[PDB]
Amino acid sequence: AEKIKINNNVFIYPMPVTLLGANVKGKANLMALGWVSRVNANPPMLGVGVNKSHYTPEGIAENGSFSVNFPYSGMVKKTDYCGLVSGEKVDKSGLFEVFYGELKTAPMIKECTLNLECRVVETLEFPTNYFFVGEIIAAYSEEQYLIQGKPDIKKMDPLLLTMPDNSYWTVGDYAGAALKTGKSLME
Amino acid sequence: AEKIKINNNVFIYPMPVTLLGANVKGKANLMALGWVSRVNANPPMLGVGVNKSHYTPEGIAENGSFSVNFPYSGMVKKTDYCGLVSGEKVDKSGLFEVFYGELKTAPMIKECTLNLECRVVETLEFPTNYFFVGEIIAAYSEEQYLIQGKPDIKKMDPLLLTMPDNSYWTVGDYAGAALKTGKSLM
Ligand SMILES: Cc1cc2nc3c(=O)[nH]c(=O)nc-3n(C[C@H](O)[C@H](O)[C@H](O)COP(=O)(O)O)c2cc1C
Ligand SMILES: Cc1cc2nc3c(=O)[nH]c(=O)nc-3n(C[C@H](O)[C@H](O)[C@H](O)COP(=O)(O)O)c2cc1C
Repeated sequence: AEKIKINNNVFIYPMPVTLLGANVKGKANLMALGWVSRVNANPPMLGVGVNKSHYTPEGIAENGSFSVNFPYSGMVKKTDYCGLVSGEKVDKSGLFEVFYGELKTAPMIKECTLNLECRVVETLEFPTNYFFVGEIIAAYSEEQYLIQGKPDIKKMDPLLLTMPDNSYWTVGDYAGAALKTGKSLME
Repeated sequence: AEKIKINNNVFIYPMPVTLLGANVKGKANLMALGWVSRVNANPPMLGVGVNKSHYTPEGIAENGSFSVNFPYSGMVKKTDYCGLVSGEKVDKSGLFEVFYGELKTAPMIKECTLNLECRVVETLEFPTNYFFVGEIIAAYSEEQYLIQGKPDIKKMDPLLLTMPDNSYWTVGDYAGAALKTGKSLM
């Protein structure tokens, strides 16, 4: 099969599905977020991609903090709703049970399986988006999501996202041991 | 029940599974990469998070270019191999069939399902990792991975990753229409 040139506007296959929390004018906001990735190993840093058109960036700029929150699959609707409406027009502070942590100002979602509380280290600006690089200063889960002290993805049952087809997916079958199977081909 | 604090070195659940391609000293190199995200809508830009201890950043730094390649699930072994061995000591240029694009500087993998050829726009440095921001200037797939010229993830069959438990996963079942199912709560 020959290689075909396609539209340059391609998204990652798949994206994760997260809820991004920020205080904006003292009130908790949440937006749906798929543009999240680790950036730095030590200290542990992630980055978050946010359109300049959204309400959320004002809050992240104000507070220098944000959270990354992982819903389970049964929260699909509330999650999607947070990616359909803006905090500019619609109060999203009441949709979830909100808790705060050490940074005081990054609102986190009680119902989410995992919450990463982040301190803005650097705000990167690109033509249509900010990418807020944050240090993970505290991480929260619950015992029922952990195996040997660490998050277990099957317990979490997180969502996945694909655009512009606009689909949600869940995690499928185990597919091998990472940093392991490749050793089979070594030396 | 109650929230409990766990260790701060937390990865995204799950990560994507990608092969990062660069020329180093005129020779193709590939590493496994889960630290990638889109960073700008228009023009299309992604960012890649790369340890300073790796061989690949030397190549991206030389060339001002790199590629992002999506293996399908049957490629797990060679993919993990690329995440274990460094081009510093082990030549990885022959592991896969390599093709180049418009830039002629960023090596892409024929066997992969989707190849993104990227021009570095901005390079950031953090204490242990570079963060290279690239513009997607060319994107390559095959008819067999496409619906109306658009990648279909089930045809692609890409790998997912979780760490530090170090598990690969594939994609599961359709779970709803994004930017749609949530319309009910309005
Ligand atoms: C599943 C999903 C993922 C999304 N991911 C992002 C993203 O990564 N970055 C972004 O800027 N917008 C993203 N959006 C769109 C925003 O969440 C949406 O416009 C939201 O209403 C912004 O909220 P706000 O105005 O209160 O900040 C996503 C939407 C959906 C439904
Ligand atoms: C599946 C998996 C994902 C990985 N993701 C990243 C990553 O996102 N960033 C990074 O710096 N290293 C990552 N690594 C580690 C590098 O891929 C690995 O150290 C590789 O051997 C580097 O090779 P190089 O020295 O030729 O660049 C990953 C490893 C595995 C197996």
